Amino acid sequence: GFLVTRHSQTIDDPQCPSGTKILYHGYSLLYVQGNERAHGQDLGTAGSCLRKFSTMPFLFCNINNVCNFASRNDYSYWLSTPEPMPMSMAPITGENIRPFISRCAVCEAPAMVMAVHSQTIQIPPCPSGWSSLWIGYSFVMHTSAGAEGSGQALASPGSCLEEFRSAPFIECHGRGTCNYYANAYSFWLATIERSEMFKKPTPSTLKAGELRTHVSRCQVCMR
Amino acid sequence: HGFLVTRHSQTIDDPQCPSGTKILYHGYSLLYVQGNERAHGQDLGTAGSCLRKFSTMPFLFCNINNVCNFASRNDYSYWLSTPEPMPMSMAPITGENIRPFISRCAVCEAPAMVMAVHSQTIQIPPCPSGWSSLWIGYSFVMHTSAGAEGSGQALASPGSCLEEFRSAPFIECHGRGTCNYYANAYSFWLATIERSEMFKKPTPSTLKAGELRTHVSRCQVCMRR
Amino acid sequence: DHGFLVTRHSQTIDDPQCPSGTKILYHGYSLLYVQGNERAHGQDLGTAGSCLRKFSTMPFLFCNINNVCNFASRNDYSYWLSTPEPMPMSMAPITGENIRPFISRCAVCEAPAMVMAVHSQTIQIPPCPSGWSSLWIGYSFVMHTSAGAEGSGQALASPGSCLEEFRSAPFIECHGRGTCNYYANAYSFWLATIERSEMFKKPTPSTLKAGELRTHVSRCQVCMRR
Amino acid sequence: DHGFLVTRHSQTIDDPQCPSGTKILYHGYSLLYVQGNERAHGQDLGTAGSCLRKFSTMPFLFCNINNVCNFASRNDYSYWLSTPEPMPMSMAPITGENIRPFISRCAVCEAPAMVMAVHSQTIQIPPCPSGWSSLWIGYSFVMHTSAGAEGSGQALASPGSCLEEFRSAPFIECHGRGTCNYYANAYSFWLATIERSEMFKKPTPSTLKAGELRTHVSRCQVCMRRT
Amino acid sequence: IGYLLVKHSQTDQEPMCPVGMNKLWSGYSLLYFEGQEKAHNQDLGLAGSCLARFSTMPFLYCNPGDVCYYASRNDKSYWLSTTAPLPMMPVAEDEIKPYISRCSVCEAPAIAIAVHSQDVSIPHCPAGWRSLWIGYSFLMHTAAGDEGGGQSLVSPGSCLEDFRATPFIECNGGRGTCHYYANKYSFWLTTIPEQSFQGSPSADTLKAGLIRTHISRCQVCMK
Amino acid sequence: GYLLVKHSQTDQEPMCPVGMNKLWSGYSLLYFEGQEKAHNQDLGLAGSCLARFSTMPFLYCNPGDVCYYASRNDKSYWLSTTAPLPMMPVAEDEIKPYISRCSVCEAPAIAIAVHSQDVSIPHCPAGWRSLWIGYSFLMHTAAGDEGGGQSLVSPGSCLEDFRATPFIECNGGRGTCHYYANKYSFWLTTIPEQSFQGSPSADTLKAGLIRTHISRCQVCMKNL
Ligand SMILES: [Cl-]
Ligand SMILES: [Cl-]
Ligand SMILES: [Cl-]
Ligand SMILES: [Cl-]
Ligand SMILES: [Cl-]
Ligand SMILES: [Cl-]
Ligand SMILES: [Cl-]
Ligand SMILES: [Cl-]
Ligand SMILES: [Cl-]
Ligand SMILES: [Cl-]
Ligand SMILES: [Cl-]
Repeated sequence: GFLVTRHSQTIDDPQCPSGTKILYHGYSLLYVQGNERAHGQDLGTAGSCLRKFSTMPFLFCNINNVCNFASRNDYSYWLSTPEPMPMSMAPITGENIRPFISRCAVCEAPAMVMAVHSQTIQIPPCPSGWSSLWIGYSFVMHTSAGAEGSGQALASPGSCLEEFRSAPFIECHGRGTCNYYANAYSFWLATIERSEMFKKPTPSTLKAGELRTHVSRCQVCMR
Repeated sequence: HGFLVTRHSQTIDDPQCPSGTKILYHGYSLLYVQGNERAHGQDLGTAGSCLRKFSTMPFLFCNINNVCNFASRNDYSYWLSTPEPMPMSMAPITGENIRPFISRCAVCEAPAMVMAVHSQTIQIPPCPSGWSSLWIGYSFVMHTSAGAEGSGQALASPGSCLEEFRSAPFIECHGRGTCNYYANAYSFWLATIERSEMFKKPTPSTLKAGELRTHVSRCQVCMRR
Repeated sequence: DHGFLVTRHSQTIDDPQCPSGTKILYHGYSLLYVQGNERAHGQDLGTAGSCLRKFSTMPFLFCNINNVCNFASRNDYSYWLSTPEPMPMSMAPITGENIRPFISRCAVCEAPAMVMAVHSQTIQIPPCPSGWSSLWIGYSFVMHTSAGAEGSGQALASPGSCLEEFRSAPFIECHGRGTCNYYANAYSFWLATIERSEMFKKPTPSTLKAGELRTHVSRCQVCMRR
Repeated sequence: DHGFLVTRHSQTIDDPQCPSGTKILYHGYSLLYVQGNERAHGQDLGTAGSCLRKFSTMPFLFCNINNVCNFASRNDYSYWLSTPEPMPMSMAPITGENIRPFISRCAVCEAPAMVMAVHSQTIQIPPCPSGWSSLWIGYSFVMHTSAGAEGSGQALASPGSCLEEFRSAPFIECHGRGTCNYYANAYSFWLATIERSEMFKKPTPSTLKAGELRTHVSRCQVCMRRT
Repeated sequence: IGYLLVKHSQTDQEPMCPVGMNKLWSGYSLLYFEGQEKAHNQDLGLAGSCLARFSTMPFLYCNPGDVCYYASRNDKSYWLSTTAPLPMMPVAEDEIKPYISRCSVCEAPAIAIAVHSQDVSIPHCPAGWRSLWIGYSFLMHTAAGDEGGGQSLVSPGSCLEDFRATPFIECNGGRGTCHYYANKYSFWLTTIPEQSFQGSPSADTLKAGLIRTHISRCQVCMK
Repeated sequence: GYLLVKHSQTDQEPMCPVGMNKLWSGYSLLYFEGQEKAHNQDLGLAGSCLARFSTMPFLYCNPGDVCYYASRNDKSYWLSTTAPLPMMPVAEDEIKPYISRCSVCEAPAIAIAVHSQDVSIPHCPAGWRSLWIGYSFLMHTAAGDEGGGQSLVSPGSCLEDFRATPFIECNGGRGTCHYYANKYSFWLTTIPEQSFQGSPSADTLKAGLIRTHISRCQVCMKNL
């Protein structure tokens, strides 16, 4: 009973790739931050797909048997949509958060699923005897508040985001506010030419329109 | 039904896929990356610890203002290393001199599930009933280099089993194109635990050249029949 | 004169003049903080340690127990107070002699008595304590975080908590590689303006664009006895 | 005499002599920084707080909200400036009274005037400012990191940034269990020698082996104002 | 067959494998190691969390100078805790035994997953899956400093049978003692009263006895 | 002109010593927490005496010419009072009796803190006069690994009243303050030995048997 988790990066429920039956839908969870420590859910795994959304989907308990819910300064992070940031750059609150949160689908697969990386602008071909589920971009890691964050296993479908976003995730707080922040970095595999592997990498600052020219491509395959 | 196993040679040569498995692709052994002073690790037992192309900077970072920087800050990459010694001058290694330092890996398609068992002794652990051996090694658990940042291995993953014990099993590479070994680069191994000394207070031990493997736990990677 | 010292930062390429009542020792460049082995250590801007005679993108080296000292040989940082110089129109890192117009200049001055900074916590100027004369006015600069959220800060009694000119990005990030640049995570923290009546009330969230930045920034004054 | 203090660190087992013009208050042991619940907190070497009258591998305790205080019951550290005493040939933890010969001694001296440090950023000794008399010379000491890359540093204006004798490993790591040892991750950071010519260019990456160490370490001098 | 099911009893007695499943080994429930003030975690659902031989210090470290230290510095280990009452002083040598939770690795016919409700009610296994145990949604943990880690929500490790405010113990390797310290926090998923979306989470504090109703429930299911 | 800084550890402001003119009173600021990076003020220096209290007394800016106030998840830490530990986080006005008050005075001479590392109170060095007697306050941690410490020469390492929880956490956005279970206070110990301790013996102390293990201190001023 193999599983494949797919993220739409939009407000709509993503359809299961050709060959896989649907189990349940939910909201795309990237990572949580509790007591200033980041803990993540791998996007390729079903743990990145919570059935219910909350800016604070967790509480903490101590040795004195005292639990606190949304009482301190903790974070939750979800994959974001193409929904534009309000022009005032103000914290998004209440039910205005729904259009910002990505949706996901946990699908039952007849066989094992994997992701391949090219380290090139060209799409990496699937291994011999493996059929393609989807293509995308190489999503390695991310850091937001206190430069804390998590990443993805490069063999997992979670390292393969179907749609490239310069801001792929939104920061939500237990105070009930969500917003993009300047320190929210996203890390993607670089395009490396085979002839330049063991040469000094040439520094490149990429403007809008050139962003994906140095971003590696990926394909999620199933046997 | 599509199981995968990743082997690391710990040398400049490609490792051969263990008995029963078929080769998919070769590459370079990636341990962990460090971007914005934070470390993210690829488990050595998974295929993600094996990238087809090496770079001292194999990643870029993007911001909310739709700007992406490649090798434009101070970021790191960490790769499994070879028996190749550190130079005379102890200066940073750059250019095609890095090639003989980087380990090679192989991603192999397995017919059955792969796992690692640990003896916690100097003895090699036997494979469980119904399972067949692939390779033997030493119990590799975790590592820290710069800023005490790093990552670790799942103990039931083939990544926790390095075939050859190395005091320095990894090399530190920078976006400047320089790779070097550093004093703070630690490698954590499962120690040998005796049945008697389980709940007893552990005896402090300090081992030198030729005595290093005396307290290192042994492992075997097994695949079910 | 009992040996009291005050450091002024011009936040430009010109040397700052020693405030009235003090005499000049030496000039240099405004060092905010260094970062080695991914840990930040800073120098208080009011102290002479924030005023180094010589600039380098790597002004330090490290040594291990095996008697080996490495200089500009890992991935380390140095941070300097920055000039009004606009960021290049490519956001690409600044190298070589092109960095000089970006680095602030400082002056270490000898004061006859103790130097201190008062904070108003309003848009108004805080008055000097009775018997203390004013040296300069500015804005309340508390702390900063750049790479890996690591950074340092200023003591609110120290003159270094009082930058004469408010900057959104008061500091530039320099690397051992010989590259300096501004980055999106380089935050600068300033004391907020609060009203006496608002003190214990739940704070109202505010977002400030260009033209509204100094609206909620507290003011400060650096004073000297006798 | 308004109450000015100068702290001198011998970096030996001997009590350092107060520089010319100052009177001795008390002696002690050179404390660099403590590390409690994984956070490092440092005492500036130029201040009297870096000079503790009594030594311990665990000179502090901690307390929780339940009014329960633990002493030396967890995994916490203390860090002390060290002597030129050689590390044992076995390289094993040093315990008990065997620690004494490794711990540097300090002296807190009451000064008539304010004390500062000047840094040249060259191999040459920076002269004292106009109207300031020289107390001692040394090497520019900026910061340090040991366990979990946590540590602290010095203020470059403070005399604590001016260590008299250069050491590749200037401090030792002590644990609350009662053991002290030098470790491979213990780094010391010093100001580098910069030239006015290559002030705004690419810094040349250099690795220095034994004997070449002090060739790039900046020099300093602790000065005190004239009365 | 071929899958590894891991059971954590949360007691000083070893848990039994379900019918048809042959036991490989029983051990001690390992949460995470802490070396150089860095926490590396074992997923409670993976067989790595079940270490056969217990020690306060079960690891050692080496540097590039060909030197290995064992129990020579201030490193830590963390193990899943039993129901045993909280000791007044740090427990020593033989008295540690009733505090350490036991585990079992069982050989399984199919991959076992954990599903979460984020509700008061027990989530049901999807079509074609049978339930193994009912528990509580265990997300993450922090103990000494900022260090800790967490559990994958798809992994059966995120589903502990018994809810406990402090489900793990700190074992100080060198001293050979273990103890519950006040800075131990356990993070659990919450109950959301809505269908799928929660707007602004209301702050609350929960004393002993009123806790379990606000903790999310889970089931571990096998294909 | 040296500045003396007192912390009352009560909701009332402390009096300046006879002859020393009070510059201002305020609230005893321990440290800010921006971006989960703690920036501390030394309790012996006037910067710890913030004239106006707020749960969020700071804002932050980025190189995009944008500034945020109480918009993210930042913190502030303030020295605490004897006031009963609240069962639930206090809010708006009920915060008042929890925050310690301070005073900055104008001293003729420099004040220093001397530590005994012993049960007995240290006597001031020759030519120095006593100002107050306290306990040796070293360092603190609260949220994550974050916190900071006091300088042992500085009068701020000498708190007149010992408390295992000498500080409170004020959540800036929510405008609430509360004590949490991970708040540690670090104090120098009593060493029975003359000047050197070899192998420390681990100890756990319940309420009542604590204070006899805390190092004692005196804040002294030079005579002129
Ligand atoms: Cl919260
Ligand atoms: Cl880089
Ligand atoms: Cl090194
Ligand atoms: Cl460098
Ligand atoms: Cl940036
Ligand atoms: Cl301890
Ligand atoms: Cl070591
Ligand atoms: Cl240890
Ligand atoms: Cl505790
Ligand atoms: Cl805030
Ligand atoms: Cl709590």
